[PDB]
Amino acid sequence: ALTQPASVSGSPGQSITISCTGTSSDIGGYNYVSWYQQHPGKAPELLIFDVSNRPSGVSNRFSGSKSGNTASLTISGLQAEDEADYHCCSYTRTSTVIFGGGTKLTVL
Amino acid sequence: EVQLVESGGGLVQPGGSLRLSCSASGFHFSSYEMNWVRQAPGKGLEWVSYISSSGTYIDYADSVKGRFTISRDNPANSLYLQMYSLRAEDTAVYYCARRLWFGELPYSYYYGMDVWGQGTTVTVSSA
Amino acid sequence: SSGNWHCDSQWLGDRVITTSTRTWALPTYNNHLYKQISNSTSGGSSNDNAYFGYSTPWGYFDFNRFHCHFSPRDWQRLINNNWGFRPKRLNFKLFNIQVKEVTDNNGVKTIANNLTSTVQVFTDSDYQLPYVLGSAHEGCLPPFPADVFMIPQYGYLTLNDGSQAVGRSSFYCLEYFPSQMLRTGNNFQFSYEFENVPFHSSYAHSQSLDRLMNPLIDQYLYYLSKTINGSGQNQQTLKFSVAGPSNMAVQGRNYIPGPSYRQQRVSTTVTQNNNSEFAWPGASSWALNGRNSLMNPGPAMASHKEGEDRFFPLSGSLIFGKQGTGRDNVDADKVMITNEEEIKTTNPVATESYGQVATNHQSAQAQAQTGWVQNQGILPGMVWQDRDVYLQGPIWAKIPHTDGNFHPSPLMGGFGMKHPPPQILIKNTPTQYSTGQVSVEIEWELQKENSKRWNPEIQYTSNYYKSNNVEFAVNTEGVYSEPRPIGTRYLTRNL
Amino acid sequence: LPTYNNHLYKQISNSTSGGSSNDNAYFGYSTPWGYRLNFKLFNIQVKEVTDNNGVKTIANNLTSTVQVFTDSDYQLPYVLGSAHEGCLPPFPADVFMIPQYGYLTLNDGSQAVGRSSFYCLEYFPSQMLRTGNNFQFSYEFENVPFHSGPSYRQQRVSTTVTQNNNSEFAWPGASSWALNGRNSLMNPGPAMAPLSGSLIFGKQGTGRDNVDADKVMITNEEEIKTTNPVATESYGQVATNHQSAQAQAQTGWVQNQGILPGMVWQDRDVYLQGPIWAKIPHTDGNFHPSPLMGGFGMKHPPPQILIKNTPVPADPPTAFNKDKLNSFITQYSTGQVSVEIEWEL
Amino acid sequence: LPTYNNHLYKQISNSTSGGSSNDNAYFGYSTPWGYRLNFKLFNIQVKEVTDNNGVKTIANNLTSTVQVFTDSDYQLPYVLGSAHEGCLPPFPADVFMIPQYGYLTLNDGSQAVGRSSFYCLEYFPSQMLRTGNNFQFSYEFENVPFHSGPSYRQQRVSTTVTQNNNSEFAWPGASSWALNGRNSLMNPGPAMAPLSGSLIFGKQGTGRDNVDADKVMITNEEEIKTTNPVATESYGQVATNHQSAQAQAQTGWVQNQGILPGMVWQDRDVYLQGPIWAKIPHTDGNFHPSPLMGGFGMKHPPPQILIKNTPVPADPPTAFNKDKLNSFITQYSTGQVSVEIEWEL
Amino acid sequence: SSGNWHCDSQWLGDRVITTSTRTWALPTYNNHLYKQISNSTSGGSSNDNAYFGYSTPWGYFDFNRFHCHFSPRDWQRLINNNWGFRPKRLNFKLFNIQVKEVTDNNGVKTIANNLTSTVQVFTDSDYQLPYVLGSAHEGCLPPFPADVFMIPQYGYLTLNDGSQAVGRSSFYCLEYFPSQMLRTGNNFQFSYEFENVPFHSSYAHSQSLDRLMNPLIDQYLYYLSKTINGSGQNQQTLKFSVAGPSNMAVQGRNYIPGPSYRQQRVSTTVTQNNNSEFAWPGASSWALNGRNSLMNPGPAMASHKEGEDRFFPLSGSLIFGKQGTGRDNVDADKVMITNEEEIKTTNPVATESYGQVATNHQSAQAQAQTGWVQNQGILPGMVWQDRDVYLQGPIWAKIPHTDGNFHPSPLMGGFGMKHPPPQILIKNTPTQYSTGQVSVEIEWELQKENSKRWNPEIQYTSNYYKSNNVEFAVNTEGVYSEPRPIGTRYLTRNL
Repeated sequence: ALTQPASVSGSPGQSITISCTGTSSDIGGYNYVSWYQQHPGKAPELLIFDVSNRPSGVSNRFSGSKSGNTASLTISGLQAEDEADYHCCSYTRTSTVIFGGGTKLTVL
Repeated sequence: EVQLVESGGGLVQPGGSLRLSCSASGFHFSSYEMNWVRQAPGKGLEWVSYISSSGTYIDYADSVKGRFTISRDNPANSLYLQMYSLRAEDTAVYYCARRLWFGELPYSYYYGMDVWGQGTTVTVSSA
Repeated sequence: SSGNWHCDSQWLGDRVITTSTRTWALPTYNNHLYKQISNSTSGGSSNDNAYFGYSTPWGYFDFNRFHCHFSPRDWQRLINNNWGFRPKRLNFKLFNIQVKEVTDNNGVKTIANNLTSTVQVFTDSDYQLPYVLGSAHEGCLPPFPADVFMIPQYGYLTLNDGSQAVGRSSFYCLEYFPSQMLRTGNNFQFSYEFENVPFHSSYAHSQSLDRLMNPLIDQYLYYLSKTINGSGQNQQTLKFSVAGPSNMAVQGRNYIPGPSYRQQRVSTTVTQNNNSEFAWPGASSWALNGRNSLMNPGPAMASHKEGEDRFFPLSGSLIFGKQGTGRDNVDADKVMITNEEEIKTTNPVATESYGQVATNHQSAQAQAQTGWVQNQGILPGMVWQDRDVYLQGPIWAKIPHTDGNFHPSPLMGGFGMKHPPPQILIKNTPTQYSTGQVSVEIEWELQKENSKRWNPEIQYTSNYYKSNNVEFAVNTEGVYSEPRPIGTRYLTRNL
Repeated sequence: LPTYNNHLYKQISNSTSGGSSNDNAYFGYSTPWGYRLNFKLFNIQVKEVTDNNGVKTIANNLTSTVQVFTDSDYQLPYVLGSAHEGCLPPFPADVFMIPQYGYLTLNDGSQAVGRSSFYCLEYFPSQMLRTGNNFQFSYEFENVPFHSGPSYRQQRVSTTVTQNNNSEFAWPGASSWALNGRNSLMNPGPAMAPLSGSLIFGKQGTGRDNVDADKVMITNEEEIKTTNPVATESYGQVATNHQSAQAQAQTGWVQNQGILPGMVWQDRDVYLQGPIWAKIPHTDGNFHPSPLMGGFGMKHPPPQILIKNTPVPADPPTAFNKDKLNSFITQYSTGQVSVEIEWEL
Repeated sequence: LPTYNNHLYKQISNSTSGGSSNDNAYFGYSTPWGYRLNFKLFNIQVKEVTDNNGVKTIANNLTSTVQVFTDSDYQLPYVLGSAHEGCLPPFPADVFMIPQYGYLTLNDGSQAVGRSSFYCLEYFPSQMLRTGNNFQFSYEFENVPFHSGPSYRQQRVSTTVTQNNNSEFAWPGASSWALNGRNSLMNPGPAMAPLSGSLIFGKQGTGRDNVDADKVMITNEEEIKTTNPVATESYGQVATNHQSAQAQAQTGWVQNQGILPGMVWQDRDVYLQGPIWAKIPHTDGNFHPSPLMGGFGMKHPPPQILIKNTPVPADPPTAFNKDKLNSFITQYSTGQVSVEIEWEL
Repeated sequence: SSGNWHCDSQWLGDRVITTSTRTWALPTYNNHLYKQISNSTSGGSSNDNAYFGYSTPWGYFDFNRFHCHFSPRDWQRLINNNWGFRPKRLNFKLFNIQVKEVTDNNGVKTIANNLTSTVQVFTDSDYQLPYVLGSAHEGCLPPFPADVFMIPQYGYLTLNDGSQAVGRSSFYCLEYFPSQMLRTGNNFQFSYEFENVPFHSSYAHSQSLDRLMNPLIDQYLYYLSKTINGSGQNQQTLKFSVAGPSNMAVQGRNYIPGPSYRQQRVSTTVTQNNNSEFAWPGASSWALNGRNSLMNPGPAMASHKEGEDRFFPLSGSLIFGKQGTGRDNVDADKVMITNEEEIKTTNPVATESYGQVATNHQSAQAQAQTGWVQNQGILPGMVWQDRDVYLQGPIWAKIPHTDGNFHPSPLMGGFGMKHPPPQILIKNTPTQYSTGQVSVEIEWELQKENSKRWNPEIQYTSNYYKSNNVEFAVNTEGVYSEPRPIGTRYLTRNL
């Protein structure tokens, strides 16, 4: 699957970045990734689709990047709302999707 | 006003069977794919299966593969996941989700899942 | 058969000529009587709700809504290709008037033709009646021509003290106007000319007011930047910097966005809203002579900020309803809520402040106090977009005769006028009803797209969806339903 | 007139320039183009630069060309109204550089929205000029009124530093209007007899950053103080309730006022370093279109004039290659610029 | 001319017929309208029907109207080339029923792609006829050939049953053409000397279903066989390989052969039971437009003529209700219908 | 100056005027020579790839692709509001010619104006040379006007047996044709009139070929429903039934779908494809004079059945490629695959059989036997649609001059012409190169949209979601790009 950290923390006001690393079939070769925030007991909400593309409902502060063989979500201007568990999703070579362990964001 | 709400089922015995159903309201259901993903209580999301709008392509991630089926009734706007030979390895909140679509002509694909179901809890336990 | 059926619209150059013809039926209202109506008959349990008026036997026609004159395909041709439009000429026909007599024998009833009976129709070109077409009332000609509709009963209101009348209150007998009488062989028509109005903009700016600047070049104006040299005591200073594209907020500008009168914010996700009841307490209103009035839809403003769909102004936007939607306390899903997202370039956001000002003078001991501006009237050098018309919306209103006004363009959209299309009043000449045909025509002058934009636009497009039934079409039972509100602003211009 | 961006149009955004904050965020494109009434452009001299080894040898270029077009339908973004640098110099003998063209379109964050546009100025017709060719046009202004109340309050700032409060109130106390989630400073603001209230020109030699107060020329409008409210003053008082036996008469301050019937006001004053005209945005409604930095407003202002040095391709390889050509002869050009602006008193 | 669908446009589909086969699935609508060349419609009558208890009462209604238009722009869908019942009858004294108009559109299964179209016939201008009004128009025919080889093999079935196979081969044995994956029986097919390729008419009074051979008239196209191929015989033979010292020659049968330069053929023979004209589907290209069911294929065939009873409501209520009026006086109309066609010999 | 800069489009009634001005740079090819070229130099390891011919020093101009003449916007404008288009006039101007001469001493070259050099440029209007424009080769003017391009090198191929020539081969000398010679004060203009061509069909049929019927009525025609009564011996019988809305498979239809040549089926999910190298062996291919050659793209056929988008016909598509795509063995998502599915109503699917036919004659001892029809050419009564034209595709191709042809429209789509726009050859005069300007103009005639359709159309639109770059626009580095292939079939007509 896609390996991403167990947790990340940041102080309010400053931009932080989560990464998820995958094999050349998952990410390195194909440009499929996408990012989801989730709150406990709520259905996930999409943030970023494709690499950098973003849906209309989602806020400004969320962006995305692919440095190759890796994918990263950059959150800007942390608030109290931004606390959630961020997930990494990328359709594979065989067109079957895979996720990663989820990463909790703790705003101090 | 886009609403995915699934009834599904609760506690069930190992080795038994279960039928999860979903209800798509507010959006055209026949165009989109649909996904079943599951979140085990302490662990992250895992994608069980997906079904195409026409039903031509139905693919299963191989954990389940062979033990579940997936069906969708377009006039009834309802997705179905029926499962047999349940294990404890399957206990999760199951989500009814659909993938991104933008209403264009064929050969256009978008990667990500636009709208999500609020979930149904499935407990497969012997005791 | 004194007239024929005319419906289709033709597009010629910078003009659109659309025609709709409808089949109508008129009942007998108030038992051929005038009846004074007050609230005390309905109970009028509040003073904001008090009224005094007269329910009259007369009927009237209202074509004031757009989808009367445009098919959802011909609304597309308009909005995709055109920057502006506005009405020029009107033509109104009333023909094939057929009066029937309803015979009641025991419980069953037979109905027959009554030949000598006449129908009276008079239209007011001196505007001596109260003009009720401007409140976007129900009873307009149906959107789908194959439906047959029932003419609404005429009525009006006038002054009151509480629910009782006053010495200045009025009474109008429409009988005292001259009218025409028509038997089964008579038709009625008259032609109209709209007064000069501005083109209704149907485009979205390709720039925002605050970004008009050139990204490559410093301004030659300077702004105050550092008022302190750092941390310490008696550190005051005055430092000045150039306005430049690295810092674009502080630059000087020639124009500033439209006016605002704030609204409360309501979320589509019910769990986020407060548990209290703010529908009436929360709403922003305006008090006239002890009677409050909900501010609806209100001044033209954006509906929500960027990346925040789930919110809508409580009383800031027009709300329609889907076919089959009941009258009272329907679910949120049933109603369709329009949003102003296009005008967010030059117009302030409804749920947000206009801005800030300073409330004091600073000195050695007195910090700068700023406070929020909730409502801001017109200042010199404001620019604002009016509200967008919808396929379902009102076309014109009548500008209340007064000493003064500012920008008479009405708040629910469309074109303000001092002499709108005149009201058209009708009755059964005194168990009798009458049917007929009505073909209304309007002519629209167009403003074509001159834009040099390189990349493709944003168009109103039907999705490639495959569903149970086609959109903007009848379902199995024969019900014709409109699934969405369609705004006029898609193409872009520079600001 | 240098040669900008290697003859490329390049997307520029907030992220490209470092992305400091949301308020200052932008998205746009940059161009190789640079930018009664009368205008003439002549004496075209096209000068190729050649660097052989380490020294620069500047020669004429005879065949090479220059392009110009006026935008008389106002189809491109109008940048001439923002008080940018690069205006003709006040001293008639100076040789001025032509500033680059680029524009801002719709942006969300540093990203581009669906309605964000892109303009290729190559997609305009334009007049090509060799060394002996010239260009001119005559513009006729629309009729505006001769050059010679409501208030939105400004903070009061003093030139004596001791008087000002010892805190950083440059942006915290600044008047600003909020438009779609971004605070724009209120500058200079509605004309009143002020932290952001008055136009500030920098003196000759005064730099880009953090210059002292004696190095900038601060205009004042106090000449209007007979018809207008002061910039930092409350417009008045209003009654905040009803009197009665136990209810006193109660007043509160008007920190901002709009128009009323019965008001009169005078505008901000033109200056000799200041702007002449500005464009009135295209909008369904506006009030008192006269621009807020001073001068005359117009709905068809003096058109922009756009000019570039047409690229001269460098030697290419002998075997066909489908890519565009990236290698070009270093080049520039110059000449004369004459303009005639009539005035009526 | 009865009143169809109670003055309603109604979506119809495959599941609304009960459906259950994919090759049979369809989606579309049904309309309240019914449907040199000269034409006149005159002496109209409006017959209103009341029922007191159970006795019906036919009453003259002189005041009522009837609607008609013709579609000369071919803007509406065109069903007239499909051999439908409801034409002017063979026997000149017969009185006939005006058939219903409705049109199929695109589907996938019983649902509708976003490309499906919905036409509202109320949206043309139409001429409304009372009892004294007449309606008349002419139509000129475009240049068409005076009415007087490739093969796609048909399966052979015998009218002597002991000659036929002892199995159900009606559908499994037939030549079909799949279009978008829906198997379509090939009928009548290309003109040939025929399990699914022969026009078959019913004898007077014949039932709808499971009728036997004696009840229907099975035509045969043997007359055109001189210059055409046998429907039950392979077009010919070909070589399947190369002979050698080690390889005997081999052959194979030609079940179907497209056009080749220099083919001559006869078209299908037309009957007084069969159709006259068809509409060529507007397309980039076609070959030999002559309709496989015979007659004159045209780009602008004779217009469609659409007609309905103008709805007159029953007594509306006494206070206004925005709902449309669903209660209508029972009614149906009749009159005189005269078609006149000039012919060339 | 010898010419001005004109780029824009004018929209007048049914006419479109497309004005493009590009700037070219032409080097010297073949060191001023003619050269034999053959397979054996490059290694010629295939009999299908064996060629013989000559590469000439000249260049040529090619505008034969659409993105030259139409901005992405004006393409969108054309597709949404029109039912067809076609070229009328052609106007071409060559001006501002320059010739640079190269001198390189050791490391660094110095390029200086040579004023007296001449440029040889002529147009062949009698089509005496080999005409390579209809082959969809590279070297056409760049889509984006600011980009400068390298004029292609001309060359041609004559007959061969393997690498070796034959006596009926030809050698054409581009020096033999009279050619105007241009210096830096000269400009070359000619005009051209397009021959009669059919309007390109740019609409998707609303109804399919088999649903032309009326759903409400039976046909008077009869079909064979039952060949046996039940289970057992001697059940032979003949039963018949009306063809009706119950069973629509069998109704007699005037028209039948067009030709087919079956293509192999490839899935864009690589794990549904067979684990073998079937790319060359599997694909359809036509043979000529012993040389095999692929069938590409082939007859115009729908790409896939309705609802199956991961399949594309192996060789039967127009596969463009994204900006930056490599030359060789690029991954499947580096390329763009067009689909013709809009025609699927009239035309068979490319990966499916056109139908079946009956092989034998049934008897008591034989079952009726049928077989798959793989390739079915024209039969009388067929209707079909041609292949679509894309913003990135060819415009025209030259109809080979031959005894005869059927449906001259070219199989890669566009407008076939017996006298297409002529070739324009150019060269430097015999280390030096030229640079100059080109302004080409075409006048296009339009077919206006007539539809009465009630519910709104599918339009082309730019999708509404935030993205890093605006589509059909430069990136940050300056590289223009075209995100996807835009066909023209959007509006709809009846069949």
